Amino acid sequence: QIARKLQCIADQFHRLHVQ
Amino acid sequence: EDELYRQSLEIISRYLREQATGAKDTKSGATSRKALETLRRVGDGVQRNHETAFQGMLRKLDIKNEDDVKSLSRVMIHVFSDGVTNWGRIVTLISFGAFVAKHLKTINQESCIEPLAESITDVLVRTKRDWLVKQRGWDGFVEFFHV
Repeated sequence: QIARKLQCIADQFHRLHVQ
Repeated sequence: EDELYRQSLEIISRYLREQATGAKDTKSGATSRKALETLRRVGDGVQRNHETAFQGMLRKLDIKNEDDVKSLSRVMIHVFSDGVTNWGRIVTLISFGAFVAKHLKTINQESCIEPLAESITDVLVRTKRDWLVKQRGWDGFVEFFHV
């Protein structure tokens, strides 16, 4: 699903950028 | 009458249009300026890292005209259906929006970019206003992603 994928991407984005 | 909507639309529409055209636009300036710069840095990064997934999503959506925009509107609402709102989800939606705007430019539907920006702004300002206000709007957006 598209909405679920966007959610997943948003999660990866945060974990990659948290400092 | 709605300053938060106007500013949000200005930021999102400008980003989507310059991503599509490849040129910045000439025509609350302080906050909006910094937000746009931030959006360029962060949003371009999302599109780079997730270009393959974005492509797949686009194809499944099948956007050919203005009425197809509602299908993205329904998708975007669904993103926040779990009751969770954060800047990560917001930038991701705006980034996918820029990706779609590029697609609209390639298929000669450039006139669909504004309604695209308005639908994205509708989801964020109209349904998440309280949260946005709590983050001090786009000032908080700038601070959250400051590096």
